[PDB]
Amino acid sequence: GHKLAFNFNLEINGSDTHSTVDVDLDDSQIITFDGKDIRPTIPFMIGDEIFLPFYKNVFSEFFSLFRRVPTSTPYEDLTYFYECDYTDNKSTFDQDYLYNGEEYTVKTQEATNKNMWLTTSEFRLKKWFDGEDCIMHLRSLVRKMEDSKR
Amino acid sequence: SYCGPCPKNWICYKNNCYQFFDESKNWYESQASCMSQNASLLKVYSKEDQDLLKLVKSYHWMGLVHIPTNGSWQWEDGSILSPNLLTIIEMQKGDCALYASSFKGYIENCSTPNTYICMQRT
Amino acid sequence: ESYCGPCPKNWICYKNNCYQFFDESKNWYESQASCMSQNASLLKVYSKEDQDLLKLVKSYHWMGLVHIPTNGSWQWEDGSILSPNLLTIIEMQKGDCALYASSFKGYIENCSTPNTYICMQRT
Repeated sequence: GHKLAFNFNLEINGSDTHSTVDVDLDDSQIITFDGKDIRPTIPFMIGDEIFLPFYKNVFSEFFSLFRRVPTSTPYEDLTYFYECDYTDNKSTFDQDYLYNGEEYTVKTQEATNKNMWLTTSEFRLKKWFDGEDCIMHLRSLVRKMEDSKR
Repeated sequence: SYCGPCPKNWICYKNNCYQFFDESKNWYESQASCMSQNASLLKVYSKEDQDLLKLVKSYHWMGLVHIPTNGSWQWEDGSILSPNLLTIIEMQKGDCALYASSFKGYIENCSTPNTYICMQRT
Repeated sequence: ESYCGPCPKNWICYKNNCYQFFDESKNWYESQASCMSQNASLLKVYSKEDQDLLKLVKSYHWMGLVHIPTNGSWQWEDGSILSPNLLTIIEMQKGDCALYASSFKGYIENCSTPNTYICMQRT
């Protein structure tokens, strides 16, 4: 089978912040995004004019839609992992939320970056890119990868 | 036969007119926009008559508002949100709701700019 | 205020074109026969302005594109030409049919694979 994974990371360490996304096809990175620019990291993605520009928009909006509140807390690392899997013509999905590297799933009452991240990450990703899209992208990307002259 | 009358170039479907405005506005300027065209924000009342709402991408302001004091969601026309129509999902602390398919409402801060859907019956 | 149509009463009318979405999945041929059975055809994309709201369409649906094995070109089932720069055709599964999806994209798919479909009436 095949899987397409998106790993969103927002690292707030004191005064500087880093926004990054990694796109992995079958546990191999094919695209990366540094908060500003997107780029291919595998030969078969070079020159792509369909997925790169689409992801650049989805990724930028993912972060710019997150209403992070300033904190006295000096360090906050937020991760959102989203993976679709196409195996035996069956579509399955998996998603994880990490706060400082630790998985969590439970929302609390207080207004925090941790809670907002948990309740809005999937939302902010799926605005233009739902599960069915991820599967169709996955199948299209498997096609490119298998037809790679490299 | 014909569907309508509706405002020009609006969608027409089962005695309802619809338009999807891709300009981002907060809930209140969205409301003002629909009003200025003799319409209202989207009212969800029937899964069947409004089944086209099932294949709408993205998120859009509809006319649902939360009145904190009675703790209830109601449409612009004062009618209560009928049960088994919308799945309401907490997302951001707020008193307005974004429509998302299939028949979901995401709670959002009324001040947050979003695209919106206007609706006009008959 | 103006009227829209003429269209069937239970169909979506937009800029005097009529549409309906069918959530029962069928192969391309069955889908084609279904639309034909309703004095209609599978979705034809001819204008980004007149059909702009196709941008907001969720999921993937059979449209009326047909692959000519001869010159490897694409045309609509009415024989008409696919205007340039209307659809972005994406290779996915080797086949002679395409699924419409946002935004003005077409994913090549096996004609025999069941999928939902969109019917359209123009005039």
